[PDB]
Amino acid sequence: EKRSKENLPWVEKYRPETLDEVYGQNEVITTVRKFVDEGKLPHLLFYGPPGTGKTSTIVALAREIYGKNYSNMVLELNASDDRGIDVVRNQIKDFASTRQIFSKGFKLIILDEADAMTNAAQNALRRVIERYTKNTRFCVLANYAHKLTPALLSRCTRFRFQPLPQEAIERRIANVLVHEKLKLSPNAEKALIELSNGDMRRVLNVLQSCKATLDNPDEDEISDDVIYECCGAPRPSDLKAVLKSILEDDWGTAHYTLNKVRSAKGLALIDLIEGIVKILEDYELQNEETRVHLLTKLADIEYSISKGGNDQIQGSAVIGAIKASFENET
Amino acid sequence: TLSLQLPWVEKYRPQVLSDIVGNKETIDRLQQIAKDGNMPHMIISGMPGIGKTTSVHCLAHELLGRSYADGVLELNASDDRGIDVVRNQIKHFAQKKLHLPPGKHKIVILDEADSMTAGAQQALRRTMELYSNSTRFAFACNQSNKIIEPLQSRCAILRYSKLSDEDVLKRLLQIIKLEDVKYTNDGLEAIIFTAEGDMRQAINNLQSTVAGHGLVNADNVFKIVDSPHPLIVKKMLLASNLEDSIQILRTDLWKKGYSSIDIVTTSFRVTKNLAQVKESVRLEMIKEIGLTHMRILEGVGTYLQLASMLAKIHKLNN
Amino acid sequence: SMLEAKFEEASLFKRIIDGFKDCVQLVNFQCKEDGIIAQAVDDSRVLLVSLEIGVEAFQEYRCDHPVTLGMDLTSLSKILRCGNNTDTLTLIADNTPDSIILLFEDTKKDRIAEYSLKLMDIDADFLKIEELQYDSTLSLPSSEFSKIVRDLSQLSDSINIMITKETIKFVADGDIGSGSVIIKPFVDMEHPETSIKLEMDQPVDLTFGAKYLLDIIKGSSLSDRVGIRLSSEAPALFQFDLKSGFLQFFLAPKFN
Amino acid sequence: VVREEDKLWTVKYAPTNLQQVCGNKGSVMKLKNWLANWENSKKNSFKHAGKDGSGVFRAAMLYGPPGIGKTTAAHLVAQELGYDILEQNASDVRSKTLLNAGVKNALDNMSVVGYFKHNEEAQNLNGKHFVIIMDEVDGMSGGDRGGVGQLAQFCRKTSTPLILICNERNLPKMRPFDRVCLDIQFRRPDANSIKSRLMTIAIREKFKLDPNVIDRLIQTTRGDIRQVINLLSTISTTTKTINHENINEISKAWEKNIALKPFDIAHKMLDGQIYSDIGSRNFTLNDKIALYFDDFDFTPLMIQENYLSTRPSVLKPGQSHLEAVAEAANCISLGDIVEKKIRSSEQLWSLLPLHAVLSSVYPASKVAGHMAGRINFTAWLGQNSKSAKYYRLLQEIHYHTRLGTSTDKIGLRLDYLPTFRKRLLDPFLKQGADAISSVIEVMDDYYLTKEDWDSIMEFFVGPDVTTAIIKKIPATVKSGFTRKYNSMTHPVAIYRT
DNA sequence: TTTCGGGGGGGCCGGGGGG
DNA sequence: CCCCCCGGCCCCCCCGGC
DNA sequence: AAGGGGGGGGGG
DNA sequence: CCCCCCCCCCTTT
Ligand SMILES: Nc1ncnc2c1ncn2[C@@H]1O[C@H](COP(=O)(O)OP(=O)(O)OP(O)(O)=S)[C@@H](O)[C@H]1O
Ligand SMILES: Nc1ncnc2c1ncn2[C@@H]1O[C@H](COP(=O)(O)OP(=O)(O)OP(O)(O)=S)[C@@H](O)[C@H]1O
Ligand SMILES: Nc1ncnc2c1ncn2[C@@H]1O[C@H](COP(=O)(O)OP(=O)(O)OP(O)(O)=S)[C@@H](O)[C@H]1O
Ligand SMILES: [Mg+2]
Ligand SMILES: [Mg+2]
Ligand SMILES: [Mg+2]
Repeated sequence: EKRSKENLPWVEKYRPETLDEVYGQNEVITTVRKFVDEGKLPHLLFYGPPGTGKTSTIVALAREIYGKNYSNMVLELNASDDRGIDVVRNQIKDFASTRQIFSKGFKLIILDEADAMTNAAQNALRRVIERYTKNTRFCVLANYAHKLTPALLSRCTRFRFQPLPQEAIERRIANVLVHEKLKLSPNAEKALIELSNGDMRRVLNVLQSCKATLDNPDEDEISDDVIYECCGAPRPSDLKAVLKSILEDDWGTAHYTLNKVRSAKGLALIDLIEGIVKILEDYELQNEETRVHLLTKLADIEYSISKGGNDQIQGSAVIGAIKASFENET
Repeated sequence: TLSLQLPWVEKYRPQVLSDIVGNKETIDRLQQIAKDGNMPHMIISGMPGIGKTTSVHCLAHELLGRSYADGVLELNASDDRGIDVVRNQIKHFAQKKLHLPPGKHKIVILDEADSMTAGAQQALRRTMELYSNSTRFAFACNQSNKIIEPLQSRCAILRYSKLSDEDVLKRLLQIIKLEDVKYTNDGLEAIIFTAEGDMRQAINNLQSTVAGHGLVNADNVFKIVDSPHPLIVKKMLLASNLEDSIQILRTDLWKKGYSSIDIVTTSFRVTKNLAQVKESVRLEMIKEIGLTHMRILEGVGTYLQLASMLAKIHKLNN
Repeated sequence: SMLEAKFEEASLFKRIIDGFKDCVQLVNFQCKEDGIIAQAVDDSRVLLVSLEIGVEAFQEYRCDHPVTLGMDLTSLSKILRCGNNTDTLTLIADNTPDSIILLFEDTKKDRIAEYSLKLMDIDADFLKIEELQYDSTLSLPSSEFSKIVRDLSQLSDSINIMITKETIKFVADGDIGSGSVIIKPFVDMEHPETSIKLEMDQPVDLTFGAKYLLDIIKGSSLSDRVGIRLSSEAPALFQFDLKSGFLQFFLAPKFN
Repeated sequence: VVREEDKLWTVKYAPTNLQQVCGNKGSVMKLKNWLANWENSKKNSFKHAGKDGSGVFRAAMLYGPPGIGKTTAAHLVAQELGYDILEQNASDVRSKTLLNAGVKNALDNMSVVGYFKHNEEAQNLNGKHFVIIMDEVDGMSGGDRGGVGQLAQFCRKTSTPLILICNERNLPKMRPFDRVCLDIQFRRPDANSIKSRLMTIAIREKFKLDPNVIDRLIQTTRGDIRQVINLLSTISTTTKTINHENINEISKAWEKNIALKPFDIAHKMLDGQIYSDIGSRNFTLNDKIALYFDDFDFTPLMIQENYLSTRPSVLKPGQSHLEAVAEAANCISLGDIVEKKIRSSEQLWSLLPLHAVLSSVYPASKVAGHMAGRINFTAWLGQNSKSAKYYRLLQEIHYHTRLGTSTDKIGLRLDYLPTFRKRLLDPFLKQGADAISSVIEVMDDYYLTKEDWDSIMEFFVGPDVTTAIIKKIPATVKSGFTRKYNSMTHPVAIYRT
């Protein structure tokens, strides 16, 4: 790096360095800690969604096992490096079949993002894993299990990284606010947790943007308004007003209300659709046809938006779809 | 801390043909071959973690005794197995002269032979035929169709079947006794249920438990081992009401971190293997799932798309 | 060790092997109390190489019982290249042999290099090379024969040898015209090694391939003269004598 | 030195005489007659073919399914006529260079081993000759570059008998051997032709084998004697009686899995039985997808070609044949879209299963039944190649006339070419040879050539086909046109095209 | 047929070493 | 000064699901 | 239970 | 020599 850690992005500045700084994965952390503390570490397969703490957890485990010099005692390969069949045959096999250089110990191989590896390399890895189990252990990190061959999955103990629970996110936010001299309101925290969807990267990035938005961060508190302004996301009141107008007003009034709400803050139609879908998920409809039509038409509109198209026509389509679906309640 | 302990899968790998559970007829045939020698060219096929490599290695060791080092040539996917290798090294090994008891032969073990290319398989044919008086070939594979027909004609087919629940329980109990592991019947039931007939996964999960929680009960097993998501997807697809399907999708799949691509692929497989539903209905559901999969691959991997897919499936099944 | 044969210098065995390593792949050595007799047949089954090394060519030769050894010449040459020409080379083989030991020992530096070569299983039986009354028995210097063969091969892929009264013709009729070389029985006293003799019984005319002759003439380094025995319809015999023993090539003639 | 009870049964009971061979008697006799009379054909230079017609070929090509006795038959024929065998196989590098430097010399050479082995033998005229056997010619992978062509030349130019063996005679790679060898076909021997051999083996090896179940065993291995002998050897180790009780389990365990060819895939996929409830229970959707994957590059084409030529037996109440055909066509279009997605820059091969359903399984299920006529190979490939050729010709014509016209190639095809014909073809049909100069002038005005003339005349369809019109033109007029064009200089639009 | 990427196998070319 | 060994590009061809 | 061609057991 | 089952094998870049 350059200069100091203060120049790093918050997603990187707050990367856990020890297993005690990994939040929201208590079962996995406890199990792996017990494994290492008793010398019974098996081959590991960390499967999970983005930004849950898999790379951080494995790096912290390697640091704990080997200390600061872990970087020179492990073989880390990711999608940014070439991992073809020749690489598996030569480099990985040589590393697994040879003793350490700097200090005595067992060999650790971290195949991060193993779901991006070819099937031939995965097949070649099977006997490498099986034959050198005495002195080497393999850890593979994945986001998609369907890309891993069944043979490789059979050889690894699986640990699932769940989406981060809300309390872990609050604890991390509290730590960040203790480090960065910042004030956050409860509504702002609630909105941040709601929009994060269990990703810590989103939490940290949005918090950094919110702090940058404040005029005087020392004596200015981040509010829900700041979060919605920086993220450009609809406020709950706007979504409720749009839904109420759509479900209780005439076509002209609904069109006017949607246009006004979108123009006031420059909101995107896709965010409005997501919010309305979330709101309607909790609705108790008396007919399954209403829900079926809502889901199908809204999915079609979202797919159409993903490819571009006319925005006004898409908004009118959303209004008409909601009206037609709710006309089935009678 | 820096001294690893051997995993139970390797520590308790059967070293004799009598310690292998499942496929009783084939195992007894291998024992008879070992006792009487005259091993033929053979191809052992099956699905992961049932005891193919273990069986081949045990047979070779028992047959060749102390001559294992010189009489066995082992090659697998981790080793180069191109046409040049087959023509030079394998041919030299077959042509080699070695002194063995009257009923023994040199053995070539091509593990994971399905990965070999067609040219190498073609080159192996006359080498197998001409030197059978001193060399024998044992292939182990997961998919027999990958091996060309001429090679299959020259070998004896041994298609291993999946281990029954009883065999898995027997081996697990033997391991528990040899390890003095505290357990309950429900814990073993959960371990076998999650194993899905895979001995390796069963032993790995049994070690993970005890290694992390001491007592092997259903609870402790399920705090680390997750119930197979194919069964959850099957329950989601067969739910009577759309609300139940959406609830299962939200609680058991989406909130657990499973990706949309994984969910849609599993839905495709499960629908393909739903014998209780009419074929035409399954085809329509597969068409809808394929539409959703194509949308997901483009980048729209949202919960809304999966909900719409479930809604269309329910529309079809009504 | 039943079989123990010591060559004072490894150079001799290396030259012998190199003499017939570019034409055959597998060799069968029979070692008996009288020495070593080796036989080889090429892949095309056209050229047959025979080698005889008597007990006079070894400093110490011991053979309790006859032994047979099948050797691949690629591996043998590779191993022989690892020993210097100034070391003594011991070939060792025991009862019920699976491999042969090559020991390169040098007393100047007290350096011993031991290699083990695994033997090949050859089921081919020793072809009976029974004495044949060859019609013509010519002999001429190795250098001259090598020069003539190499010059003629550049023009045609087949060389026709005709032996008539005081006439030895090597025609190379092929794509590049048709060149011939004619030599007469000649005797010299200052340098008898450059003499050509002819001992025909009947006129002879045989056609042979260029590749086989090119391979055969590669043994000129081991002899000063080459003896060619020919018959009306039979394989030719190209014999190169040694200090103690011989190296013979039997080439099947082309049709008509 | 090798104990009898330490050999594979396929070696202990291998045929020793040509009579011991089971089945394919006609092919064996044909090969024996061909090799026996090879010397006479050589004396006649292979010009006077005999009654059998084998006297014109100097080489033979044995082909058939695996494990039927091709190699054994060839070796026994070679040894029965007192020839010397020179064998090569897929285990030996057989590239162009090695073949030229190897067997080529022996193609017209004597056998030293034969001479030294049959020197004392009397009346062995063939003992000094070579019989070159080229086994596993079809198994020539990339490691043998040019081997097929060199072997074809050897077949067309040889001095001793040469026998080639392959398993798939219909593959395109074997095209060069079309008419340069005598093709000898080996068919799957029937059970009756091998029952005595099985009885002898069972009696010698001391295990009971019921004659009734032999046919089931042959069906299990699909006529592979090597496979059935191996099955008997493997089962006899623990089971001492192959009776009707255990036949089903043994057959199900050892049954082969041969990938069906495109015609068989099309015939089976369009069968109406498998789509019924019971038939669905036996033949499952997974089985249908695997059947598609047996050949995933030709199955959709075959289905699209043959789905209009059946008599459906799965029509829904009130549904007509035409409605089912329309639904199948709609699904085929969707499958084509999916295929376009698969082979795009994204390389979405994970959609291969879905494609299988949309292109093959669903339309077939919609029009499944009995074939109304012969199954036809796809016509799309030839039409595609013809369209590509015509598009290339159109591009050349357009870029030759690009400096005079104002349009794209499509506009040239749709608008200009009719007027060009009226100014290039009609004049020859009215004033005969007086139009020549005028026509040439038009060509000179657009940098056209004679080849462009023919290509343009080859585009029109419907009522404007010129083939008969051009054919009916007097030969003198065409000759004069050619002479006039060849006796004058013309401009060049593009230099070094 | 074929819009990338990977993998395998063969043919040259040429640097370096040896005589 | 010339010949031979053997590393590296360079090119061509063929899969790609469970 | 697709249409057409080729080959070997049995009858003639 | 002729005829008839009985089945197999090929259509196909
Ligand atoms: N459990 C966690 N505890 C604390 N911070 C976390 C946690 N998970 C993610 N983060 C934060 O987000 C950043 C990225 O975490 P990562 O370990 O890279 O997640 P990841 O699951 O490995 O990402 P993928 O799967 O390759 S997209 C870390 O530097 C942390 O600052
Ligand atoms: N029948 C069995 N009996 C006892 N243990 C078994 C058995 N099968 C598998 N195992 C155990 O699982 C471990 C791995 O078995 P393997 O022989 O490698 O399975 P496999 O079928 O060869 O795996 P693939 O096909 O290469 S993925 C062994 O060391 C055994 O400890
Ligand atoms: N007609 C037959 N009669 C008796 N035994 C046979 C017959 N055909 C094959 N076999 C047996 O199977 C063994 C091997 O048969 P081969 O002739 O070598 O195989 P193939 O017919 O050439 O087929 P491929 O292309 O090599 S798999 C023989 O030694 C016999 O023991
Ligand atoms: Mg990561
Ligand atoms: Mg295995
Ligand atoms: Mg064969």
